Amino acid sequence: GKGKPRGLNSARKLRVHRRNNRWAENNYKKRLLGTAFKSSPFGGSSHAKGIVLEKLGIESKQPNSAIRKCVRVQLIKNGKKVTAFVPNDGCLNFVDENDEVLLAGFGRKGKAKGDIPGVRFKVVKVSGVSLLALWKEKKEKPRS
Amino acid sequence: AKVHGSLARAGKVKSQTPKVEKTEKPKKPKGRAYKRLLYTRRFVNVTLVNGKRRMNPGPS
Amino acid sequence: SDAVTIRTRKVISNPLLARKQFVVDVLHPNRANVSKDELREKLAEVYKAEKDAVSVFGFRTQFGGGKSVGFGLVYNSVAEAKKFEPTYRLVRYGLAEKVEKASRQQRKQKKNRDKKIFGTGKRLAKKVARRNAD
Amino acid sequence: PRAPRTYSKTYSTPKRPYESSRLDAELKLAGEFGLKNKKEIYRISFQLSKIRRAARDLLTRDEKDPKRLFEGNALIRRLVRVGVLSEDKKKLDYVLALKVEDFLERRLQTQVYKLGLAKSVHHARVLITQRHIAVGKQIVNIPSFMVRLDSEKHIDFAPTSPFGGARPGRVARRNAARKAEASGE
RNA sequence: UAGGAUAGUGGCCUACCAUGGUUUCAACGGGUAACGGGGAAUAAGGGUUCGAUUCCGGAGAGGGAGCCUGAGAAACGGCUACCACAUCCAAGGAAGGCAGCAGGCGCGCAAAUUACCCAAUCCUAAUUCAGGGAGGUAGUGACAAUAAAUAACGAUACAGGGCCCAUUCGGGUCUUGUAAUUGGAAUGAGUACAAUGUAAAUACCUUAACGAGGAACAAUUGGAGGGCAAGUCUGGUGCCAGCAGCCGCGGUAAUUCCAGCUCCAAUAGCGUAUAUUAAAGUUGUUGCAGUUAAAAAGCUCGUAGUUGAACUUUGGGCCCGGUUGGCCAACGGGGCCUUUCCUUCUGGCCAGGACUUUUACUUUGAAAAAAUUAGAGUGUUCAAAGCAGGCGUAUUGCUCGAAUAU
Repeated sequence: GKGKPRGLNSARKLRVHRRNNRWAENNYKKRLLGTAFKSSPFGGSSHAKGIVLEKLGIESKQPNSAIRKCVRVQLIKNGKKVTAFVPNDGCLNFVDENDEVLLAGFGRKGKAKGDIPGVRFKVVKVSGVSLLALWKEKKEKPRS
Repeated sequence: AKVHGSLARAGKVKSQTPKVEKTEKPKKPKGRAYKRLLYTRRFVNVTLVNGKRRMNPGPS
Repeated sequence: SDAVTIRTRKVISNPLLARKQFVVDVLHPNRANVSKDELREKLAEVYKAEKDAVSVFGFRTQFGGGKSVGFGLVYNSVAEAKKFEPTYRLVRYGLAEKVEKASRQQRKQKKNRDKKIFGTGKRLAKKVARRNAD
Repeated sequence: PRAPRTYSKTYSTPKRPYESSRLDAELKLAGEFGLKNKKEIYRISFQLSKIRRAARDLLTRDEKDPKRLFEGNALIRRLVRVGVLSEDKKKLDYVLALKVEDFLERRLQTQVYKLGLAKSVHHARVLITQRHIAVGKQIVNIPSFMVRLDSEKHIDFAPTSPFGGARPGRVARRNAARKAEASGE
């Protein structure tokens, strides 16, 4: 039969066996250990709002020799310090210290995205005015 | 592990690109009519059959 | 306005609400959306039953126009139309005055202010009139 | 605390977004039948998929199953009535056939192109959506109206709305009123 | 066992007595970023994830507890007390409970009006009338879902492509289009008489009078190395700035950055983040793998667990009712006979007695809430929907429905 019971009264072995073997899945483990609510600097939420402390220049390791312009952000709902990338040609001229930004992930679900060491999140909205519209010059960053 | 790259050259190429203006062009239609504009452009009077078909050639 | 048409479909006699009730199919070719007054006139001179006992409602026109279907009632008297119709249609036809009051919440606030007063309150009114000596 | 109002999606975008064959075949449909979207083809593909799965569900039973007889005859008569399914082909293995062009042929747009009266599928589409042609006395301005058998002999212009009489029309009215101003009084 | 208590059974509680009760078939404890179900998403089959939320059931009114009234409450738009908040005060005292409707603060990625009204649906009362933030109407509303504007048709013009013909000029008609000249028609987007709509309106469906020529009434979002449809065009930058889900671009001719032109894909939508489903035969019952890629316990014994050899009325013969399809076979069904209980008496499948191996499996059926799914009918103008509707003598009326399946 090669490895599993087959008889009609053997559904308990099959249930408990698959229930034991499910723990080797990465997704099932991280969904049933609650990684999202305890670890993973958000609450497991999608976006999170936080306040810029300082501006960083992260050197890209190995290839893509460049200085990726990042910021260090303290989250409002946690107090967790978090490095977040500020994407586009410019845009570190639009973020300033003690503003509020809205961070989203990188679509890599953790796992700092490209050639950037450790930066898991990107900046979406600074001062509520939406970095894409700030970089395409269709919106104006406010006063304070 | 390196965290203090200098931020001075940020926004370099975006700020030193030479600014050009968009050219005023006649309006291309929208919706159904535009698909009709694509349709004759591809199937009815397909012009360049250089090998097979090129939707966007250069100055060939 | 072209001699248009009235049709009454699905007619039921209701002797226990004292009326005829029917669907009104109105062909009005080359004319938008005839009226309600003129439909009551043209049904009162078809049922021969005194327009203030004729009621119409419903009446949304067809897509494209030229036709509109609604509902109609014809009572055996105006005296029974004044006892079986709702008051809003009897306002529409001019058969009861639109009895205006104050607002909803103004009535509710006046009710709540009456809830705090026990009795007629004229004793309380004169007693707080007596308050102005201390 | 009401009753919910149900709805449904009527289309399904395909799984591979960029296949050159499917884009060529769908622009061919959109140019032969004068469509706006690819959603106007995905809707027809949704209709085909639902009809065709229902037909397979009947084909997997035995013949003279009462559900097979009832639902097969009903689905066949509904496909025959709109003229999608032909008259000789009437036995539920022909509705597993019956491609997308058979539904896309029976729209009001293409049928208005066919019965004279429009001289183009784009002129048919604009004619329909601009408060022209009627079926009964009902003006239809839906180019996906999907005419029946017993209604395709009634596609004609409106009794309102010129090309059916009843007035010149506002650009004709204004061009007359500016013809009646400069030359005369 | 007896009592008490209760509306009543009951360790529910008390007295006396006994030592039982659950558990590897997972008790007990822990966690739940857990109210349960009808259902939702995903579409080979099997599954996998979700269900605070329109219906059903439960629970709670800041946390606990106690109680009055009543048929019904351990009620909080009732009371009493304690704790945590919190309001007025003439400082003595008083009053509190928005997880009802609207609104505010806070919280956060995250969510609307301190509007109109009982006209509809229904409920309450002493009741045809009163009341109802239940509920309906409207404002906000790109949460999703339906339909589908942003143009159509000419003619002329050079240019083809076809061809009658070619000794050798070209065009002339069947026209496909590239046209920076041009032409009259057509419509709703809006606005607006009126009418309808409505409790009163707004909107829709109707419709006078206005309202299309590009300065409009002007479609966006993402992309063009591969994956993956679509440039090796031009200028800028020079491992910088930046792009890039992944692989990779950028170090002077960058098809990948920043722009212009062109093109592509979806389109009133499109992109991004996170979660989940398919993909995933990468959780495998269907259906994985285990010599060497991850993984056969060092070895045998061994309990629960799972699994477990063959054997007992088979065959033959007669008869009867059928249901498809061309007298006929076939397909199933039933009664007899072949050594062949039918539980057995009593007097008419009843109904008193006496008893009978027990399960698993399966067919049929009951009893099965709606909504949701599947699905029948039906021209909401189509459609999503809804459960309508269709016909005549349309000045006094006829009728089919509202299936079924899971």
